[PDB]
Amino acid sequence: SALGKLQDVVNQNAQALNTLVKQLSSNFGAISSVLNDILSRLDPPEAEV
Amino acid sequence: ASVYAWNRKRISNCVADYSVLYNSASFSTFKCYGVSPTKLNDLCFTNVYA
Amino acid sequence: DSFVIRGDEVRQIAPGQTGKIADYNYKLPDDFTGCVIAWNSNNLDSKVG
Repeated sequence: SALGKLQDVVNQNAQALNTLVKQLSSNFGAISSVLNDILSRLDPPEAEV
Repeated sequence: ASVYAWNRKRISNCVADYSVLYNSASFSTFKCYGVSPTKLNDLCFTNVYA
Repeated sequence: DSFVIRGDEVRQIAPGQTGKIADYNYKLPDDFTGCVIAWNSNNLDSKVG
């Protein structure tokens, strides 16, 4: 635990990046979290929503 | 069958063409909700029940 | 833009619609600004024969 400060900075940056990556798997109330699925399933009027 | 005893037929292991449904004018109501009617021919499915 | 259609096909003359005449006869854009007028003309566009 001697080098705890640098490891903390690295961990916080990597964890922020991982959280940002994981946020792509949320659909936020949409039918799917994948854009390709929505585009290949719906017409533009509802796919737009 | 009647509405209280609606018949559920499982669709599986077939190649389905939805053009014969969309292009026919006999259907008074042809509404798809979670999917576009014209995109059905480009999709692969299971758990299909009528 | 004037034309004659059936009584049940009036719902297809609207933005973001799907139908038979909505595809092969008369199509409106998704961002359509403007609006439609419809009325019954059974006394003028109908014949017994």
